[PDB]
Amino acid sequence: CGKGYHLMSFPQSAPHGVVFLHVTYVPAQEKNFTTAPAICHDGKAHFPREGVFVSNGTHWFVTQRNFYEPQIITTDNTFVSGNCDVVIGIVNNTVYDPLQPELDS
Amino acid sequence: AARDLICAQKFNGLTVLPPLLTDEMIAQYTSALLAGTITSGWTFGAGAALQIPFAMQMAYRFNGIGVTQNVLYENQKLIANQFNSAIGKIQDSLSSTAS
Ligand SMILES: *[C@@H]1O[C@H](CO)[C@@H](O[C@@H]2O[C@H](CO)[C@@H](O)[C@H](O)[C@H]2NC(C)=O)[C@H](O)[C@H]1NC(C)=O
Ligand SMILES: *[C@@H]1O[C@H](CO)[C@@H](O)[C@H](O)[C@H]1NC(C)=O
Ligand SMILES: *[C@@H]1O[C@H](CO)[C@@H](O)[C@H](O)[C@H]1NC(C)=O
Repeated sequence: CGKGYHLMSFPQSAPHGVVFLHVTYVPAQEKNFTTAPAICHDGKAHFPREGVFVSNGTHWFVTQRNFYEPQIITTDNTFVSGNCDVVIGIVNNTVYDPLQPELDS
Repeated sequence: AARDLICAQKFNGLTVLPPLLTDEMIAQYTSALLAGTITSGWTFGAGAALQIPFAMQMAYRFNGIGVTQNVLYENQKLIANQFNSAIGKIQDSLSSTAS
């Protein structure tokens, strides 16, 4: 159904056959990043739920795999499994908690 | 020497044409497909080739079949050893059996 990620398609009639018009989605402009498998926060390994960890040199974010949309790393979009001693390439970073600003207010 | 088979085939008007692509060009195409698949993943078949580490690509592959991606990162050495043993088993089975 077309070269790329298939989106929608249309038929058209023709003599002795049919013609399809395949609408597809293709990525356009990419840029390099530095990535990590997990993040070690006070002895807990955090993995992304639906996404991938990225870095703009100094700060760490989590974003979609098919579109660059940075978000703050939070326990809402990450889940905890195991320790920091088994994952190869786990980095040290902090994980934001949503209850902290709403507990003091 | 003696009478061959293709030579008597040729002498009676039967001609075999060479293929358009040689074997080294097919090997170059196969090498390009391997170099795309190992490095970029499935991204090179849908546009521009975007690099990714192979552990994170294999985590995407495990996440596609319904297994959580933490199973890879806690069993990476075992999975690499199993893949290497399977590749060696295919090599030995091709070297031994000719059928
Ligand atoms: C990486 O991303 C961070 C987060 O967006 C950037 O930090 C912001 O930079 C702007 C411009 O200087 C400031 O106005 C904001 O206050 C910064 N936010 C924070 C939370 O620090 C950062 O500039 C980006 N680039 C680098 C090289 O770190
Ligand atoms: C990423 O880095 C490589 C080598 O450092 C460079 O050739 C390339 O232009 C960079 N950008 C992209 C989008 O690949
Ligand atoms: C991350 O922090 C731990 C303890 O806080 C430390 O042992 C480890 O070396 C740190 N990682 C790096 C890459 O420095």
